[PDB]
Amino acid sequence: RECCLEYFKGAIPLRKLKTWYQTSEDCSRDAIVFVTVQGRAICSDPNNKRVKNAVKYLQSLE
Repeated sequence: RECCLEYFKGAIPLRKLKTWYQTSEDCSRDAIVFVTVQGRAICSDPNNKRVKNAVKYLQSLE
């Protein structure tokens, strides 16, 4: 369940996000969902460099 159909090819504000997770393994399309400070989420290609960079960043916050 909870799937991404399309990703956000816009720009990412690393200080705006609060978390991330990977959508269910059931989904035809894999995506990384970031969650912003205001509860909203961004569907992101896990193969985009800036996405992999957003992930790296976050994790270092812990």
